[PDB]
Amino acid sequence: TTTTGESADPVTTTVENYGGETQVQRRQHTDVTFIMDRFVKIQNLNPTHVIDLMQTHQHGLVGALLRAATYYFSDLEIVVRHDGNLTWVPNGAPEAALSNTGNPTAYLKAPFTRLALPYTAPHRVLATVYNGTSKAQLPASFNFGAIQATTIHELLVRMKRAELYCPRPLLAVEVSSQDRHKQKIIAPAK
Amino acid sequence: TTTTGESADPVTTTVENYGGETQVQRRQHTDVTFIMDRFVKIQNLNPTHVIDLMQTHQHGLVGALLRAATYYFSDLEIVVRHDGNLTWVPNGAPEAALSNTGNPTAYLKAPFTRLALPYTAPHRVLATVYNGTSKAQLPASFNFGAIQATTIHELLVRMKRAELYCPRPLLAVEVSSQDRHKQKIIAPAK
Amino acid sequence: DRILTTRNGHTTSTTQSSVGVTYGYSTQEDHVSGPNTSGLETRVVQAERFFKKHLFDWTPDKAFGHLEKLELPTDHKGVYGFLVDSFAYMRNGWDVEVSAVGNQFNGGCLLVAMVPEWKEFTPREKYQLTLFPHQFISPRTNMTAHIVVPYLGVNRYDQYKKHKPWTLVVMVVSPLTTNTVSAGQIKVYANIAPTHVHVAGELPSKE
Amino acid sequence: GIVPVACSDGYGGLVTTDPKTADPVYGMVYNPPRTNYPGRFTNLLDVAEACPTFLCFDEGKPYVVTRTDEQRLLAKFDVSLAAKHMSNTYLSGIAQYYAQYSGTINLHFMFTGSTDSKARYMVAYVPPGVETPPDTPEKAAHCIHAEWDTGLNSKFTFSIPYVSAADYAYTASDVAETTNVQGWVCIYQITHGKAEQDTLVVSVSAGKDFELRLPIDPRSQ
Amino acid sequence: GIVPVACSDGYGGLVTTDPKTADPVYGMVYNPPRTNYPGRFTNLLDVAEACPTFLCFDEGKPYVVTRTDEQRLLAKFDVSLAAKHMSNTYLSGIAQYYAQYSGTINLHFMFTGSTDSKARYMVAYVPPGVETPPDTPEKAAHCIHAEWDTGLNSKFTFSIPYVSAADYAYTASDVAETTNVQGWVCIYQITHGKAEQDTLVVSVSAGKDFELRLPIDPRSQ
Amino acid sequence: SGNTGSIINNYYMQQYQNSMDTQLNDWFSKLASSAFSGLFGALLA
Amino acid sequence: SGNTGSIINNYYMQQYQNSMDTQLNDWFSKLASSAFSGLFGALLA
Repeated sequence: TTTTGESADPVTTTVENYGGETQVQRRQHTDVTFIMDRFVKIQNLNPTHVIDLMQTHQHGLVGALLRAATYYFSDLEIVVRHDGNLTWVPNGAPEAALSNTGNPTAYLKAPFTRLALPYTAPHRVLATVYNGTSKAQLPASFNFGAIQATTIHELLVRMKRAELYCPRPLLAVEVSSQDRHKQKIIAPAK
Repeated sequence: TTTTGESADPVTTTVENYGGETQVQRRQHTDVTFIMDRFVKIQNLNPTHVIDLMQTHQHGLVGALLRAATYYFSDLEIVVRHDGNLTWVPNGAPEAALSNTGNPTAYLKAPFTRLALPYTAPHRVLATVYNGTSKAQLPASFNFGAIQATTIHELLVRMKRAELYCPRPLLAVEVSSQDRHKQKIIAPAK
Repeated sequence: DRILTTRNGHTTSTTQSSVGVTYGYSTQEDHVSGPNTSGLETRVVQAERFFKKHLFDWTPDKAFGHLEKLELPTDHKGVYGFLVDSFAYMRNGWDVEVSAVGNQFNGGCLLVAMVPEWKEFTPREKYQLTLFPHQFISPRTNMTAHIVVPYLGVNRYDQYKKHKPWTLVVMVVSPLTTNTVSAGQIKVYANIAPTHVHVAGELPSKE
Repeated sequence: GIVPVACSDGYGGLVTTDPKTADPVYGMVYNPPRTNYPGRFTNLLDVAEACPTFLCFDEGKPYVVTRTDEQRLLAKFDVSLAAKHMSNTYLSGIAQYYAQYSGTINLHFMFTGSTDSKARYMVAYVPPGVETPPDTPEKAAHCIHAEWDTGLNSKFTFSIPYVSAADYAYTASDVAETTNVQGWVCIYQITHGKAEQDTLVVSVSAGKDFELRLPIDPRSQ
Repeated sequence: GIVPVACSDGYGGLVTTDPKTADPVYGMVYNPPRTNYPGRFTNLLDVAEACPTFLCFDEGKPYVVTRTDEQRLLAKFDVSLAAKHMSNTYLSGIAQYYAQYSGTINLHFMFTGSTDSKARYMVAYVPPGVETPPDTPEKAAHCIHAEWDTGLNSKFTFSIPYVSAADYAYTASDVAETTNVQGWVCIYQITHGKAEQDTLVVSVSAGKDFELRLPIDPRSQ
Repeated sequence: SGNTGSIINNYYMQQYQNSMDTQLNDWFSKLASSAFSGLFGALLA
Repeated sequence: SGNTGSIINNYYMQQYQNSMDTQLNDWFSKLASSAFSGLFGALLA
């Protein structure tokens, strides 16, 4: 296929050009809602913790795909391993509220607590990058609420019915080899 | 029945030839999908373990019937007794992936973990013998993924909706006796 | 009708002592155009024709279980062989004729079989080689065995320089016996033709 | 309120042959197609019926032969899937994994002599009830039996009938049973003509009503 | 009485990719509307098809250039999503999170020379099966290939076909594989006219039947 | 199908329980069913 | 919807399970589907 490159109009040529035949493709695994719908670790924790998806690891499957979008929307599920009772408050609540039982409070039940939470931000969508100030960091209002317990040992988050807008760069490991990045792929023993 | 033996055409004579009568037969127990559908032990384990059905015991019910076929296909169920959390990655994944939570990870729940896994090989069927190299042993791509945990104590596998192709030799114990292999068959006490 | 003529391309073989043709595992071929070749495969009929190979000399001293094998494809100096060196991927089935010419006064029996994914068989496993597509050759009855098999394997196309899916096997079932009027030994030859030859991925030239 | 349930004692443990399925964890996997892959078998007995495998006679030969032209018992073996003679067969390889069977077992005889050699054979099924198997064709004639001679057709097939007190028989044989429980098969040579070095190849396959039941995992592991 | 149930061993543990949902605790939340928010993408491959990203050639340049007007191999790279040259592309960024792929990968060539510079190029797909890639257009002509010259249209797009033994190929490359498993792409300059300092920018996008399957989380975290 | 005996449907969708087959046949059953039976030649019963 | 595979309805109302959207569109799908294919100009095949 020959075209005007400068106009940046998408051009998808096929093997039919030289006598091949384009096959059937199944892309469910690259569906956005599907791929983001799995639990990932948060890692930097304190007994009082504001749920911010930007605390996912930047190279993790979910963390990287999330950062490869500018804006997003989703509901959330969380799994928390904690000592004491766990309290959650919505986006916008005074930190002080975390101490009261009138807010969703989950009484300890081993081994951990799993909860479904709705999106509570005051914005129609949230962003992974924000070019400005609200008073670089993100505005304080970009969060899914906060949780508190005597001790928070582990926190997993799962994006539900995710929507992503405006793609941004997504990088693989850089290659020093000069031909291919090689690594140990799983193979049977003996 | 008299026939031309050299042509190797199947010939199934019956008792009717000398006045007997052929009876009704019920062969559900020798149905392939049915017989392979039960858990068997794997035995040689490490904290990082690639699931390879060829690690079943060669004289075990499932291991022997499997080796009595050249090609096969099936989905899988596994039961794993492990310390720590158990992670599984599909066929083709870098061994390094076993350390991350974004991959199917089962949090410890006594006494063990049972999971249903799909076939993930890039081949339309797998083989129990392979006459060649991929770079005797089998090609590295003949596997059902890999699992990892702090310690893997026990592993059971179960072939689901199994398909077998091209029969190969299946041997009973050799007999030294000169008449019959005799062994202790269960019988009431006293 | 013990008389049979087989044609593969511009080559024919006629035998007057045959016990028919044994088809192994299937009577037709799986689909030759799948996703792995993206419609770039082509058929090469000029390669579908007989080539020859001596297997061994069947003598009275060879006992039950004596086994001779030929992994396929084997070195080929014609069109088929050229395809193996010029294309990255190939697939084909085999039309196999094996002859063991002595005379009717010889006795004994040979098992001729086509085996997928060859592995060296143990002595006990040899008692079950009839699980594979086969025919027998007994001088009192025939001088020719004829087996036809399709292409198979975990992959729809193969790299024959790395994997040989089929192996021709000839095993002594009962030793050759001789008389004053019989032949003293029987030379066993194979007349093979590749079938439904398809290639994909033309390679560069070496010069 | 919510639904009240009784978590029941004695239920819930893993049983290696249970009829339930595990919970899934990795969805939407589509497999490469394997439409019409050749050589499929869906029942072990289809293979066992269609592919006879060789018996094993003294010295590990799949055949019997005799140098004398007098009448002789060429071979005698127990009608048992655990018999020495059946030990290298596919039928016995399969049978070891089931506790019981019933039905017809087929024997195949293929003469491999030269054109100038002839023979006449007899096969007899001797049921349980006698101390020792008959040593002559004459005594064995009173049993169920078939006689045949060699000619243009090299193969003769004979059905060993299932005749027993119970409806099923055990595939394995117990240390306590001295004389075989299902009887014997005796192969005789009535006479031959110039067949001194010529052999009779014997193989076995499953009959039409042959059946195996009750899967077991008996081998030392 | 009440319903008896069997609390089953081996079931019930949390699996990070399970297909079930958590119990809710805070109901009746209505969201601000986001109707017709621009720029949505529902499948990663829609983006990968529509937005080609740049390849990386020696020195971190997204282009190749040659000072001599003789025929030369301008670049050679492995047909691998883990290739050095593809390491900064969006396609490879996505591919790292899946274990397997199949299908067409499209290369785009955009000539950026001045009006007075002309060139004629060739791109060839070299399958696995040879020791080293061909160093001349003549040897490479025997492979699947396309040749084109520069003119009014500055861009040429070529499909790298999926030709392999298996139906899927691995996205990562193993330490054991020395020579690349899916082959090479070789870019040649047949000749040029006054194009000494002019470049050919190369980018890559996903083809119509390109597919990725089996999500994985491989990066060090 | 094979060694499964619940009267009740599975709680999970088939797309999750198992892998799914795509398209582009029992050889031994046919081979066995094709076997010769009875006698070859004349019978005097 | 996405990585959920129960054949059975959720025990809880949708108003509780998820947040609810209000009103007052796949750009990349359209962009990709709009791509040029084939050849530009005359063909001598």
